[PDB]
Amino acid sequence: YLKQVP
Amino acid sequence: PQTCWFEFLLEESLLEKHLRKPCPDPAPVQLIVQFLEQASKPSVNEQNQVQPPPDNKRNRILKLLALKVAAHLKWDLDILEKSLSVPVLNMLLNELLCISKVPPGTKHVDMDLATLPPTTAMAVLLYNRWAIRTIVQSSFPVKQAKPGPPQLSVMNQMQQEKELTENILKVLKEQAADSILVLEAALKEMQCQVCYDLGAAYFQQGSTNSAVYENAREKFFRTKELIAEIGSLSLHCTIDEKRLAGYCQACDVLVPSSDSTSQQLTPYSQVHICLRSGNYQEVIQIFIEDNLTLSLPVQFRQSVLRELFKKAQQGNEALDEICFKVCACNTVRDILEGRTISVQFNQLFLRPNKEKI
Amino acid sequence: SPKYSPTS
Amino acid sequence: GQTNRRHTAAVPGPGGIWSVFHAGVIGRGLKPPKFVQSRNQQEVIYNTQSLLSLLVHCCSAPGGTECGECWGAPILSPEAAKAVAVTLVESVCPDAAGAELAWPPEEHARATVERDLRIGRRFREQPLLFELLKLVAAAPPALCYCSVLLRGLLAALLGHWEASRHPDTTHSPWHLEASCTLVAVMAEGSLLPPALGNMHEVFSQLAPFEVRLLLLSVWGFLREHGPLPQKFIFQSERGRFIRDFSREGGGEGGPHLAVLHSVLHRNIDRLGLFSGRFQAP
Amino acid sequence: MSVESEQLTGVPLDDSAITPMCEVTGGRSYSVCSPRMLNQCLESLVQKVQSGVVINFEK
Amino acid sequence: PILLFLIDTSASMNQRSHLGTTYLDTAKGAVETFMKLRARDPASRGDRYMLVTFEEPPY
Amino acid sequence: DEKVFTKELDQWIEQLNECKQLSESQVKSLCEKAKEILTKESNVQEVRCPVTVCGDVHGQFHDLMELFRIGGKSPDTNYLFMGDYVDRGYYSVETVTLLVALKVRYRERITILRGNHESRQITQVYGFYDECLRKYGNANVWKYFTDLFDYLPLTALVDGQIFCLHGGLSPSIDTLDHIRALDRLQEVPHEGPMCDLLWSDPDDRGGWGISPRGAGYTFGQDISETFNHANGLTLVSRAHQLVMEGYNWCHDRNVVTIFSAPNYCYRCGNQAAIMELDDTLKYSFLQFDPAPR
Amino acid sequence: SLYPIAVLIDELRNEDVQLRLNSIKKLSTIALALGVERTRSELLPFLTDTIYDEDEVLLALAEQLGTFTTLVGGPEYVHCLLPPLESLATVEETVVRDKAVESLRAISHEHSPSDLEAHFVPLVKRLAGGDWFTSRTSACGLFSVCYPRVSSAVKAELRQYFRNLCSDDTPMVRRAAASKLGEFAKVLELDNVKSEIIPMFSNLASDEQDSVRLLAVEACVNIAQLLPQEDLEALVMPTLRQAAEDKSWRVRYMVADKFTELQKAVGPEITKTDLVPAFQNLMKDCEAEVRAAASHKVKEFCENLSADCRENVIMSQILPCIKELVSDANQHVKSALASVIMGLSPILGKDNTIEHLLPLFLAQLKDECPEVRLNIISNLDCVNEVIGIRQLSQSLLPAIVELAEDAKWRVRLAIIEYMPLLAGQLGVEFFDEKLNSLCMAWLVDHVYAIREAATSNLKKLVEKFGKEWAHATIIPKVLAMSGDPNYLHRMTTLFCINVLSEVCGQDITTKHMLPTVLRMAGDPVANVRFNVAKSLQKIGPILDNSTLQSEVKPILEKLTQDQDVDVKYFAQEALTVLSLA
Ligand SMILES: [Mn+2]
Ligand SMILES: [Mn+2]
Repeated sequence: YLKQVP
Repeated sequence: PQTCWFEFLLEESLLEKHLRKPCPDPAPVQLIVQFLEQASKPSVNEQNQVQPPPDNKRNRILKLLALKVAAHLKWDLDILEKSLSVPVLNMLLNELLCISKVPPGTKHVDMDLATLPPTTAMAVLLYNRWAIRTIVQSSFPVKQAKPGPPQLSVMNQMQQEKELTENILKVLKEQAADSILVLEAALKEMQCQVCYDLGAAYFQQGSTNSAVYENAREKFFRTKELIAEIGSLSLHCTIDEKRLAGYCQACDVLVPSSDSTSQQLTPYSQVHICLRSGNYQEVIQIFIEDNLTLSLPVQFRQSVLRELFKKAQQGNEALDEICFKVCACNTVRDILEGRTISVQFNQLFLRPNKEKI
Repeated sequence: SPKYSPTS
Repeated sequence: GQTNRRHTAAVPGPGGIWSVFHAGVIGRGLKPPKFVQSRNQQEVIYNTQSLLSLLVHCCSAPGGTECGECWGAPILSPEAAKAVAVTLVESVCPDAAGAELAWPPEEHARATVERDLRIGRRFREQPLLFELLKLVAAAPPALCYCSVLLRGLLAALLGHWEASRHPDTTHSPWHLEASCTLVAVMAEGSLLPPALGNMHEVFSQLAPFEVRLLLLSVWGFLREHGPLPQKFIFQSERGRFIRDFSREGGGEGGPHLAVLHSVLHRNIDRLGLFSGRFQAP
Repeated sequence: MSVESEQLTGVPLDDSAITPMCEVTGGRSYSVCSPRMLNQCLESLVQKVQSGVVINFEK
Repeated sequence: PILLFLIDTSASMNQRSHLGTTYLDTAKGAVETFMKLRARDPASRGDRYMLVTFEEPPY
Repeated sequence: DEKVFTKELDQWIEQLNECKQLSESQVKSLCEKAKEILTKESNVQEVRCPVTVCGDVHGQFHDLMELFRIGGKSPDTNYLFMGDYVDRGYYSVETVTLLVALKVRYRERITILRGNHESRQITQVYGFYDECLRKYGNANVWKYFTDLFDYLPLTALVDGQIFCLHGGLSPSIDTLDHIRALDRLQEVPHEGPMCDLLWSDPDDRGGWGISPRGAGYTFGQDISETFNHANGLTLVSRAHQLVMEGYNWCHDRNVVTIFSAPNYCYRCGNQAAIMELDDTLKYSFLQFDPAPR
Repeated sequence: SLYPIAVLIDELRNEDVQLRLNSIKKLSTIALALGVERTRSELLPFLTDTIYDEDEVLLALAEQLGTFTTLVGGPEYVHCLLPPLESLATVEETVVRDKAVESLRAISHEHSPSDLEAHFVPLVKRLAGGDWFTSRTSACGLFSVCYPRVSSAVKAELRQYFRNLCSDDTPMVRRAAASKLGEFAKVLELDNVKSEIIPMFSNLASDEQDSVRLLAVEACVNIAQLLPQEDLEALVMPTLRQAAEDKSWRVRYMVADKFTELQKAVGPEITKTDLVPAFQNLMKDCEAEVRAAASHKVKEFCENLSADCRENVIMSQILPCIKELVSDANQHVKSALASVIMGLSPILGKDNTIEHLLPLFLAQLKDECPEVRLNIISNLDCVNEVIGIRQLSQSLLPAIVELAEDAKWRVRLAIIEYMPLLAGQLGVEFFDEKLNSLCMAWLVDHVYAIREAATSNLKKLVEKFGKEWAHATIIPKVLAMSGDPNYLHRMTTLFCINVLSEVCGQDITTKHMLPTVLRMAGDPVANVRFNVAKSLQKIGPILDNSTLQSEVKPILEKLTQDQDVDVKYFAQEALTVLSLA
């Protein structure tokens, strides 16, 4: 999952 | 839109506008339910003490508003019973009696209805009619809906109200006969309603007693006479002609007043009276006529055959010959439909003679 | 949200 | 009553150089015949009559007394009908855990509903059992010996009438006839009062919940008056053993007849002529 | 189904050949009939899970 | 402590109850509820639960 | 009457396709017609092959629309949904409204099954009640839909060979006739035959055993084998457990676990699969991934 | 008075919350029935002194007070109703705080200016002096709303109070202060912001919390849009530079997000000076997030960049960096860049794309990832529009056949949608040589969307290639697969006939397709039966009345006479549409 979304 | 009992408690012409609405939301019976629920909410004293609710001015206002909406609904016992619960009706009629100023604790048979005021008179009358109809519906068998998995709080409330309903029903059953006397004194459209309620109570009670069958017969005949007199102009009397006709058919089976043509000429009732009398030859003739006409029920004929064979076991041999005759009739009937042949017919057919064939 | 399977 | 040549002639999913469409089968697939047995009911009546007559001739004691002038029917053998009932029990249900003749409660029926389902399915498959149970009804004690089958059929009927949603009874035609016949069987076998016999008459126009509650009352009544080989009093006048009603303490239905009276008094709309049959016991 | 409702508040001892060896090694062998008293037996064993020494006592 | 379960696997536990469940499955459920209770006990970190059948060794 | 009602029904279908919920009066009328059309069918509602059978949905309307694109439009292809389509979906009320609208439009081109999540207590504690109170303001739609779930059927039969259901088998039940003799007009109890019907699950165990879900039992390979030889069934298709590839075969090809709600709770990232049975009874798997939003 | 209060209290103390919500909804009715003086005298201090545990009825009474201000009496009595609103603002739940502060937004909107000063300003200064960070957040929202109607001295006092609460140490009020600072400069003046706000802005930028830098550079892009270029270049230009080259990839990601609004505010010349190098640094940062963000924003950055040096900076800096990100293996940034590069391809035009962007485009097409494949094939239509059909068809014809039959129904759908242009370009011969089998495979493919798309595609082919050629080639294919055991492929044939009857004139419809359809009308499957019924419904107006009345009418009356309700209803609908009876 290359989406941290912080 | 939603208008509730806080609005109606603060202001009354709001309730007047609600009843003047063509589509009142909620329904007036729901308004009565809400009012009487608020009135019947118990008092919790600060030591967590459960007590009956004190009749404050707000409680009196709720009660009188409920009575005003009931008067607007014209005290239709059918609507009240079909839409509201039994303890609700009980306390509502108790409050109606209190506002009609009958002294509580005094038996209703003690007061003369002519001496009472007319509004008080129909108030007491409607209370007694409600009690009678409540006993009747209690006697009525009601199917229960499917109960799901347990939910403790809702069954606590339902069990509590069910116990209260049971206590009210047993109180009414104890006070049933005095209500009957009050209804009779009132009978000395509302007359038709009282007479029908008395006849139905008589039928239910006389399920043990044929004398009270005769009382119900007189009441139902008087009720049909009142129906004939009033006609279609009954704006408050709603009695079903089919159920009263069935009542009168049963009561005329119980009591024959001759004139059978104006009365019944059915082969069913002819079998009934011939079984009560002993005209078994006429029974055989009616059975062969039924073999021709195909009217009487096959289970009816089977039960007649069983009863006759029970009589044969009890010890009549002329009835044993008649049992053979009716067995032949039922047999040839069942062949005419095309069903099976009875072991009892073959058993009687074991050793035939010229007379039998 | 802690569990996807309704363990209950 | 109760290929490879063709495959490659039409095979390979119109692609030819790719895969076939489906990824397999699940069995043989498409159970072929679906064939209904509709030979005849006519003269199957008569085959039933022939077999029933043979049973009557076998079970009939000769006697030779010539009872009555010529109208007295000979009395069937209770021993022979007892044997018929027992082997009928063994034929239908080998289970005998509820074969204690005292009737276990309805909760126990809920516990043992499964045997009742196979009993009911057997009864619907083979309608000869109703006439055999009518011979049982002609017998005095064979009802007591076939109590297990009666209990199973009652449980199956109770389940179906609970699971029925239709407001009219006559939507399930077989169930109404079976219930009427069953109540007639116990009525003819003298376990019930004659008003409880006419319960089979009023089945036709009663609503399903009324039938269910009243057959539950039948369950309670038979629970209190459990059928036993005793209380069937022999008569020197007639070999037919008699159970004298109203000597058992309970006597009539009591609360059962009262609940019946309430049912018919609620359903006075169409049952007045039948209330005129019930009257007062 | 057991028509009798079990009003027993305790676990009766079984009658088996395992029972004497159970008593010799210091155990109370249990016989069960319903899930409720099965749970009672199980919680009895849970309370019985301790650490100690089994000693023969003789006067 | 050490918890050991010697569980019969004789065909006797192929009998069933009124629950529609075999005695073997009832035993497995009882053991499951037992170790759930033993995990409710904080001594489950010291508990060890081993299993022995009735069949011949080494199995 | 019927014609104009059908035309307005198609209007409602188009609006639901355009993802707009209906009015409360329309919901009431739809639920009424649904009661009158679901009362008649029995507990084993026989569905005839060919058919496209579908697992859990759980109120994921966009994935349901992609599933419609995968398997054909509702007028054309017969469908069979096997439960769990009311809980923790965002357009869950729209989803269930679409499903019941399709049922009352085409009674026999589609049939839906009742999962464990379609009950009053489960809906209340997993938020469908919250969703409908947020949307419609009152609980009338909620009590309508739960009364409908009181009338949803129990199990599906395909050609006497396939047994379709949500949870799985039960030691209480042995036969399809016992399934028939069960009465379904009751919200599901926490113990009993309907309960372990909608709460069972498979395992490689053997015999029975208590489920970790707190309701129902868990069956084994030989138990499923014994059931299928007992009632002549060839394959039991169930849909309650989440799987990653979309389907699983258990008990040496006797139980088919189907899941058709991809990316469970928007985070699991699982695929989804549905079966299609062609009329000579040939099975095919269709797999997919959730649509872009 | 006292009795509505008593029924209010006995309604509010209960078990459920629906009765409490109904109490909140009916509170306006109760108060209007009582009167203005009654509610102000008694009911308002009551709702101050009541403390409720349940946040939803708290929220409901917040919005109820917001609607209730007009029943209290408006701007003369908003001073009376303010203390319940501030006692409601000082709570523990963020959502009811939001409802409280938006109710105060409405109150300050309808408030008269003099009363707003003389009462609201002491209230907001008390809320700022409150010890709770929740009270400070509510106060700092009130500072944003309370600016215009107060005098200049009050403006200075609230400005230094705002600066003080910005200088407060706890970070949540710093986040709220940065948000209300972004909102706050919309009403402030240029001298005021450049004197006070921008220094405390620089302090907020120099702070340590990544979140307060997030909302501070949000305030930065807000004040950059607000301010003219000549002073933001002097003041906030190095601040946004140090925010961009700050260590935290969160703020790097979000300034890559808001970079387009930043360059829109500063103008293209500032981009030509220094925004493009920092943009290169951000997109060459090692973080997937900032790479995805910048790769998303390059299109709108390019089209907001003027054409004076646009192609020059693209060739010299942007394009090698873009092919570097293509060489980067991360899945998300690859898909994003695949979308955005063909988003910006018409800016480069035909020559630049055909020199540079076609090899990268074909590599991204011949990439393994379904995401980059679906994106590139979904918005291939941009390079379709900007690039000549023959050129792109010749460039893509090596890769069309593999892409025609592969994993995703999405990419298959886009290929089916786009291929008839290639067929019209390559003429009858090439399409007949190799694409015909692919069209048939698409017709027999698994997915219903694929089937319907292939049917529309063959509509495009028949109207492009002529009726007689399709009669020679395509019609035997459909009429031959119209007999296979799969009803799904039967449905495929019925849909194709529904199209080809409309397109193909009437003679071939009457002599080729009609007998096959009417001989499929007797199929045992009810689904294909009423689909044939719908087919006749679609096809009927194309015929002549003689053929209809001769053969369609017996089939239609049979499809009414048959037992199934669905096919009977559809046959009735088709019959009354065609008006044959
Ligand atoms: Mn689910
Ligand atoms: Mn489920």
